[PDB]
Amino acid sequence: KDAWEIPRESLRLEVKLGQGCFGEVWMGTWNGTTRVAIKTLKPGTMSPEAFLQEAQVMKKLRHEKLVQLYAVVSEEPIYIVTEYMSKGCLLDFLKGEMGKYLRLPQLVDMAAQIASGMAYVERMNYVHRDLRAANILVGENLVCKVADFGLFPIKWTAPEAALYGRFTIKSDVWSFGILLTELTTKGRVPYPGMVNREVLDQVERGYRMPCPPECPESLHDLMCQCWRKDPEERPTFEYLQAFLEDYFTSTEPQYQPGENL
Ligand SMILES: CC(C)(C)c1cc(NC(=O)Nc2ccccc2)n(-c2cccc(N)c2)n1
Ligand SMILES: CC(C)(C)c1cc(NC(=O)Nc2ccccc2)n(-c2cccc(N)c2)n1
Repeated sequence: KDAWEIPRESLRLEVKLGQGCFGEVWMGTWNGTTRVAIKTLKPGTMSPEAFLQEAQVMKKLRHEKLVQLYAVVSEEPIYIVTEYMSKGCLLDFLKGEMGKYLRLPQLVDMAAQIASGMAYVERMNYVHRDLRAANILVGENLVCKVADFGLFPIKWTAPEAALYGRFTIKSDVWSFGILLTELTTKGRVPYPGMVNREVLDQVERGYRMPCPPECPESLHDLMCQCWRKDPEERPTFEYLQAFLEDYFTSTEPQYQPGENL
């Protein structure tokens, strides 16, 4: 019964963006004037409280690289209202029409922003648990924001988290290393050709994805640093953030555009 509550008629659900078993997300209009994302609860498929656990967690987390909760409707039909991201999934953005044109300079910049959102998460002592391109939202002028659609994603999960449930900001960092992979193969599923079991067995015995085609060793190496066996050997988001922002001067300042990267 908060100050996030809004009269219902002040929402116009226009285009359907996704459907799950728990509800739907629509694009729409709030207060006649402003573009929004509207999460839905399909009644009966979970409690009112356990659906509004999302809004409570987003209420304590504000930053320009995290998707912002705007408003809620706290009685059936229930709604969670966020800012609108005109480009959708980073994943879909990488794979579709805008893929051909992305270059390492754009992809590293997208990466820096995720890093920046995740550095906020680091500082608030929170853990994402599902960092991967599917959970990053893209906006105009390539803005990227950390989000969560709510969905096991083993190809992206640090092994101590997949096996023992030791989920931390450092198992998040490993996922980041995986995300760096989707940014640089424009969206391709990591560990191509391998099923989950093949992955677990192999990363466990030290296998790590090679340098993607046309991507500098110095970024592949940043990947490898994220994928160190021991969780505490992995770098922070603050470090990852500063390494990515600075990349084209400090690390690869002799970078020349190629055919894909
Ligand atoms: C949680 C459910 C309702 C199942 C869902 C919602 C969406 N998609 C979105 O919410 N997209 C979106 C949300 C806000 C701004 C722009 C796009 N998807 C969806 C559809 C297609 C691809 C992806 N990655 C995600 N799935
Ligand atoms: C990255 C942080 C800011 C920590 C976050 C953001 C969200 N929620 C969303 O991304 N919600 C959302 C995403 C796309 C479209 C509509 C709503 N969550 C979140 C919190 C609790 C439950 C769920 N499912 C999702 N967490």
